Amino acid sequence: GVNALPFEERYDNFIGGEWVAPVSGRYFTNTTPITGAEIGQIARSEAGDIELALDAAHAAKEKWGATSPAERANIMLKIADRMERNLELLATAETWDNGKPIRETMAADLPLAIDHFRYFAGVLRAQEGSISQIDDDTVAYHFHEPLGVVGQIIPWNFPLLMACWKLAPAIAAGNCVVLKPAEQTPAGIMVWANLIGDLLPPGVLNIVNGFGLEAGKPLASSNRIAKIGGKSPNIFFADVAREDDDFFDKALEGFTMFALNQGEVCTCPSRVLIQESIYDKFMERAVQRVQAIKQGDPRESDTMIGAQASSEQKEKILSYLDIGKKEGAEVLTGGKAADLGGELSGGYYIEPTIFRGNNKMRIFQEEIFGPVVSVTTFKDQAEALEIANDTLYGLGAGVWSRDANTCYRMGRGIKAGRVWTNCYHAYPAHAATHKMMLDHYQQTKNMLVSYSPKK
Amino acid sequence: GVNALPFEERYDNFIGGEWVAPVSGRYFTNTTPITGAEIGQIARSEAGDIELALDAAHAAKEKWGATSPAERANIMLKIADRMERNLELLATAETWDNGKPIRETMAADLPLAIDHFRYFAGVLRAQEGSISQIDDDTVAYHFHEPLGVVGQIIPWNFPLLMACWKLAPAIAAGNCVVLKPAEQTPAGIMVWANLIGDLLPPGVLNIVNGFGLEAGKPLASSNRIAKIAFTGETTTGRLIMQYASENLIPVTLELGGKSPNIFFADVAREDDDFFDKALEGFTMFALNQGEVCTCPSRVLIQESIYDKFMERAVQRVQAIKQGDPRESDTMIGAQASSEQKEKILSYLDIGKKEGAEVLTGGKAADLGGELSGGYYIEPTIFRGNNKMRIFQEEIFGPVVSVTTFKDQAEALEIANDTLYGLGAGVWSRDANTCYRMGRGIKAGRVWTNCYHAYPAHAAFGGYKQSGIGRETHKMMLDHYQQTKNMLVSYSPKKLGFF
Amino acid sequence: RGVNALPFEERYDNFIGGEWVAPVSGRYFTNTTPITGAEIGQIARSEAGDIELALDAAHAAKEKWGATSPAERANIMLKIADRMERNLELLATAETWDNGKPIRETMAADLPLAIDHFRYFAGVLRAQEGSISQIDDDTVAYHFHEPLGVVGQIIPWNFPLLMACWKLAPAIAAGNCVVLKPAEQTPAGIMVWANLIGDLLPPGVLNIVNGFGLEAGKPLASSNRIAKIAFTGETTTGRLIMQYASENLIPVTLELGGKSPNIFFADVAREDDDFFDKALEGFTMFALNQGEVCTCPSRVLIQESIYDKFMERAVQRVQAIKQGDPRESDTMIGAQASSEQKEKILSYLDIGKKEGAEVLTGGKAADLGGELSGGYYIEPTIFRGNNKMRIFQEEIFGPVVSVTTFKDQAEALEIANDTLYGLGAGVWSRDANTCYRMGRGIKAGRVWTNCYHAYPAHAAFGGYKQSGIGRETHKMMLDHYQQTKNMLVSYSPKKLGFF
Amino acid sequence: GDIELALDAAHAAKEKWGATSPAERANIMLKIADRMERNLADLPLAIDHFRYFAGVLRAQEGSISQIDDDTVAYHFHEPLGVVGQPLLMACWKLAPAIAAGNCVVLIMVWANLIGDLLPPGVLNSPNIFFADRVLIQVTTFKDQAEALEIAGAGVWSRDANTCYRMGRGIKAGRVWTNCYTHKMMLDHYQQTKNMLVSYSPKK
Ligand SMILES: [K+]
Ligand SMILES: [K+]
Repeated sequence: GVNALPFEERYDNFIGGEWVAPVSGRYFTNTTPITGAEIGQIARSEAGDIELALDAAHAAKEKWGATSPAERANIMLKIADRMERNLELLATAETWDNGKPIRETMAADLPLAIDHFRYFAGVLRAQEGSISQIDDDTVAYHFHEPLGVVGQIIPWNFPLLMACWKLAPAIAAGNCVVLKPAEQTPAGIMVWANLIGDLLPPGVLNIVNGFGLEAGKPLASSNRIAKIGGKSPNIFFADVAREDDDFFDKALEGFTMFALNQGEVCTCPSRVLIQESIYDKFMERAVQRVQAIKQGDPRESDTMIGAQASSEQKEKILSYLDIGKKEGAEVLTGGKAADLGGELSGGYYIEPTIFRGNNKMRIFQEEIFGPVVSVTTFKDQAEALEIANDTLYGLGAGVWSRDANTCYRMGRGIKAGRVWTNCYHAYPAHAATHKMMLDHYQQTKNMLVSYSPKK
Repeated sequence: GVNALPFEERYDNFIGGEWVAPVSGRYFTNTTPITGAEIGQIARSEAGDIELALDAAHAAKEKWGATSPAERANIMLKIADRMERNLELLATAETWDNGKPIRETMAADLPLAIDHFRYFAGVLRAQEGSISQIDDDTVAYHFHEPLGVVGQIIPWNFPLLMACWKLAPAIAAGNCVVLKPAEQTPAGIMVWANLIGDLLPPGVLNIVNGFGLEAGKPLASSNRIAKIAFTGETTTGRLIMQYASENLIPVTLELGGKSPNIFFADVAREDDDFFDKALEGFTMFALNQGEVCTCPSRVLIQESIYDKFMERAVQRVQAIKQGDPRESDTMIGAQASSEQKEKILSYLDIGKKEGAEVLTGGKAADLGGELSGGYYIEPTIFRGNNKMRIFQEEIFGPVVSVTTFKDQAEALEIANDTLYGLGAGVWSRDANTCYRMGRGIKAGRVWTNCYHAYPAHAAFGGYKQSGIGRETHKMMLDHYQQTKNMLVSYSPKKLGFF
Repeated sequence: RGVNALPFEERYDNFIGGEWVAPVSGRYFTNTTPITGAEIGQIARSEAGDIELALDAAHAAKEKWGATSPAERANIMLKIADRMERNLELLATAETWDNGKPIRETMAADLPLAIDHFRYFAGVLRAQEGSISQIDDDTVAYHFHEPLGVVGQIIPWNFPLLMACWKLAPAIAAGNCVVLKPAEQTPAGIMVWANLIGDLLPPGVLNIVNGFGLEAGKPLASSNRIAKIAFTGETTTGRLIMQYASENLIPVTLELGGKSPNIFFADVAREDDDFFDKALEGFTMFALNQGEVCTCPSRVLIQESIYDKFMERAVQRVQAIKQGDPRESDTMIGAQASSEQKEKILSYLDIGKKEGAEVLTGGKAADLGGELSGGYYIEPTIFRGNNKMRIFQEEIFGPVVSVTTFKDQAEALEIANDTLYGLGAGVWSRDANTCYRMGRGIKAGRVWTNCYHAYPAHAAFGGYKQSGIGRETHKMMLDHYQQTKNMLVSYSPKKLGFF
Repeated sequence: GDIELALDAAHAAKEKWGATSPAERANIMLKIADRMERNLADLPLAIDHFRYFAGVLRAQEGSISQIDDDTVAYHFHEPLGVVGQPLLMACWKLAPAIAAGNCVVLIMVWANLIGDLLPPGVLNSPNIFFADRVLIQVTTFKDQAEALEIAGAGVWSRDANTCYRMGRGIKAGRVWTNCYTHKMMLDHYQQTKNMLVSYSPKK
């Protein structure tokens, strides 16, 4: 179950379908953020193991992009189906490795990963090139070709959801991938590879591992492979507070979205704009809700918030929290670390903190990667747009309102890229993740053909 | 000169780039419905000129379909430029022959027609076949080809819009057209063909006039046409489908509709410009005398705002100005034919005696002077429940019926209670109500906080006993085309079994 | 369990609403295997009342299943395809037994194509997105894809399960509940497939009602409770169905049989290399499915001055076709789907003989000895005439191919196009310009170049002159089972100005 | 300074130009093409790309991805803003950007007539020959694979299985067969606004 260490020991690299040990023998320890207890040994590749990975990729490159789109899609579907029935194992691996809740892994990370695999198996079937009939004699054909080899550097935020988000398009398009998982949370990708890797031709899924300055730098700077987070407003208008029936409950539940996956999300809703005419009641219920979050051991059944990522995560979060506390950031809840006791002392927990202030303060124009939300207020829709667009960012935004004109005008006026409306943190496939990712890992072949013996 | 006559007294049959007198020698008189007078003689044709049109079309189809799509778009752009330079002549012709306000032809009709000829000349430039890689050895290439020769039966109520709603898709797609204008309004298409006759190559556009049993059936039952497009009455549509079910011919239709217009009490929340817009959108039944396929003639108003909405909407209806449609200012115009008055007056009688209390209007609109022989009915508002014939039969009159509901579920119930599925309008400020009403209404098109907008890029259609297809969109370019699927194999090695 | 053991059982009732319900009356007709004409079970005879039960269940599931998210329905379709792929042998044996098709042909092409078709349409469902149009700053039009509701389909018997899947995948991908009428020649294969997978779909999403094409085909087509009727079959029944479904305003989608040319240019035999073997393969492909293919290449057009070599080698390789028990893996051609069809091809052979066309091979029935005597086996027949004889202008659906010659490309186009059908065609040549010119010229919905009988999902397929309406096996089958909902939304509270 | 005031004008116009309907910008482009015809293989393609990109702008839709019964993702096609670039190239660039709703910053004589139509501030390889770099079967080669490993491109032949193989096997982006601009330009000067809207009141 979740309480048994999923990890095996001594994970080495995975190049060409076989577990290849480091060229220069080295193994850095796997420190689980949940407790800070060493849980495995991970290969430390420097510059040669990445070249073995590139060798396996360039050796399986020609036969994989030659595969049919239907056979490639069927391989992806088998990958997804074997990922499904092993849901608990991969979820437990990601929880142990990253400290995310076990509730948040069998509900939002794995099912999203499997659905991404199935989805990009489905977009490759429907994919088409294009014919342009220039005239009666000349025709232009546009085919989609794979890029070749692509190297992916997985972050530590979702080490399995984001890894699959970056793999599935690249494997659907027919490319061989060289992966370097981030050393903060390695070896959940090792577990996933040990689960699936034989389903792909040897050299399609290569996963080196090590340090960002050690392993990634030769990879990210390579003349072989063709290709290689801000403050998100959560505006609440006075509309949401007409009645206390079901949309205001949803509004509050969507306010407490900094505390899902410990705010390391790049689109963290860490800036909440509440209408002045509703601020008092909304913050009443919001403070009753944030303090109702159950912090504890991430891997039990129901811990809503777990360990962050590392020691550096805690130092950054604590530094930004203190800097906020200085300039006047009235704390409604939280505001420090959390020593939960038991085995949970070497961990890296931060408790959910509701800040309070104005967009001048540096907690609003600087991102924490932690469960720290910076509430503020605004007067009207125009001021809401003036404030919500005050940032050097825009990776996302969230608008809550019961008015059609308000929602559309906010969504179209906000300079974000993904505006949520009366929801937040829903990351479904086919919504831009979108079927246009397959074109990221594809080049185009243009053949212009003239069917006329004379000119 | 809008008040000056725009029609020659001898409109023959346009066939093969030239003016051809009918073989039967007969003719029929054209009546302007503004006054009831006579405005010219237009050729009466039968199954003999239908075949002349088909012969010209088939003699031009091979040369037309082989022209580049960039050559069939420059010609369309030149057609639109000519139609825009002469917007008043066409507006005046559509006014004299159809008897609708000159403002509605210089504002809606002609700009919409020019916009369609530009739009479908745009959609044609960006069109592209698909190439579906199957493996390294097999590739399927899909090409778009013209259907050949298409036959079109346009209706009267939009003489130059429904004619350009369907020529532009058909001429963009490389087909040659045999167009049959409705006998009730056969002159506007004639002036239009006069002014842009020489832009198209001979035989591509062939226009023949006549009645619906002598020049309509021969065109809509021929084996020389690839597709028959019809727009109008449902029974005539069944006639067309039966006639074209012998050569297995596509029969794209558009058959009326009884469109509701719902108000959810979110409009009466500030008495602001939005309430003003809702009031204006209520009276939209009077647009084109209510002889539009998407007529709001059913109105659903939330039970809490019925009193206020009526006490202002009756005022705005009583402010609708009627008169001679040919100067600058008439809002509600004249009916197309005398039989149109006859049907509408019979329907008004049925509504009066059924139990639909008359909020306003309810009789003819004798305007005196040189308008007594005209065809004018006063804009009318009744009030009943949905189980009454005025709610459940189309009128094409300046008539609307009003009933109320309790809540959104009842709104969907009543809005779907009819047998037609063409259109509907929704008026609310709440997003969830607007979406659930737009998606729950079993109609091909739903207007939310607007109505009677016909942009060239929004697919117009209905899915009930109201037709098959989608106008005003790039999907309609494919309705006049067919797919050639060339599945090439490149491996020169046998599969291994006979 | 085995290919040579019976794969059916007796009393296949109607599969209505995730159930097995008997007809309104105990009317039960009898299925009969073409391989050895004999009973292989007793099939329910469906009157109009069973169509009414099927439509009721389809409407209930239309209410519910309609709003099932595209990702859930695609998951159900993927699970259906996986279940079929893990039972490919059982389904293929059922198809061989009920249709007389060789087990070779089923296990090789027919069941893999059905599984690939379900996977393909689950995919194109996941990848399907509607449309938006920014009319101006204040008005947007939203084009939603919606289910049609309940659709009805009448499947032929030449490809019972393959056409059942070809029609079912887009229909249930699009959220449409289906009432499905199997051809009474081959009723019991769809039953086996249904009892296989009749637990992955919600009750009512798939309803299959088996009966005679006049007792049950008409009540299904003559119903206002279906948003569409789909048909594949003979042009007489196609015109009938067009009549019944035009009296109700419901759109129709036909796919009628065509007399498909198969042109062989004098370049196929230049170097008599493996490409020439492929061309002879393609010529012999007239006997695939025992000629019962709506796109059968039963009209071969060989260039005049290559005729000698091609016909000597091709008659050799057609005599080499091994006729035997279709349940043997070595058998290359099976039985005819019914005795009436065997009589039809025999009559057309006699017409061709009486019309002055020589017979190069075959020409009669065949008694394959043993229990196969009762079966309906026509010997692969080659005729030889010109384009004007009846057998060149009329459709046979038998292992019968008629051969003529052309002089140049223009005569090739004239002979290829001189017909009343445009369903399919085939063009064998090595010249690059010839293949494209001949594929563009030929009035055929599908044109195979340098191959033939390739039906890969995601390639469009339809009748081009008079042999049907619409396209199949492509992602735009989804649009044939969906309607567009336009929602024009104005975000400006400013009045229009007029009125 | 001069470029700075060009940028300031471009932003001031960008406030309003992006509000213009696709129909109206396409119509302005058609008027530009007409006016260029009046004052007319370089100008033909310039006019032709103005018409073509007006057409693609009229055709462009945007997606309405349906995630659930109660959740829809809308993919609008917002303009970027201000962008910066003989006359044929000038047009290949301006025609798409102006189509997308962008106030460009930059021919002179052409700019004199085109400028007034726009609102102010908006405008401111081997050559293989297969026997039936010049790779004649100038240099030479032996067989198909020979000229494949030697080697957008260009391929004269007639075998219909070497034209395809040699068109697909070349590591380039454009192969011309028996001889010797795209909607994807309009999506390069144009950004996507994804609006995920949830229509469920419950949670
Ligand atoms: K008239
Ligand atoms: K049978």
